[PDB]
Amino acid sequence: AFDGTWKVDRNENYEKFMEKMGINVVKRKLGAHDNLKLTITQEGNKFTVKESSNFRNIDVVFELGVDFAYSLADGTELTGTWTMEGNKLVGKFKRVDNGKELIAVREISGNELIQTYTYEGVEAKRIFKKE
Repeated sequence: AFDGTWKVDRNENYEKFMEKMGINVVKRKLGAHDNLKLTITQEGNKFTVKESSNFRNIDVVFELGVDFAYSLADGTELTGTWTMEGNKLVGKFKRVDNGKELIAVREISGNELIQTYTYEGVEAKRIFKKE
C-alpha cells in the first residue's frame, strides 16, 4: 500500500530528529503530538504527498528525487532529494545544518507508514493517522 492518506498518529524519536537540525523549543510549545496527514498520492514518477501537519498546511510534490532546500520544519534545509523503492520512500537528504540523512521515509509496508527518518542513527516514526 502507500497512496491515499497517511499521517503521524504517533511519534517516536520525532522531537530529537527535528531538534538536531536546528529545531528549537518553540516546537515544544505544541509541535510534537501534532503534525499529520503526510498523506500520499501516487503520480507518474512523483508523489504529491500532502503533509497538512499541525502548521504549514500544504502539500509537497516531488518527481521521485528532486532538489529543494526545504528546512525540515524550521531547522535549516533538506535539499538533495527523497524517493522510495517500490515498497519504501527514503526522504533522503543533505539539508544544510551539516550533511545529514533525515531520510524521511515512510517506507510503508503492511500496517504502516514507517516514517523512518534516520538523519543519524535514530529514525523518527511511529506511524500514520491515515486518511
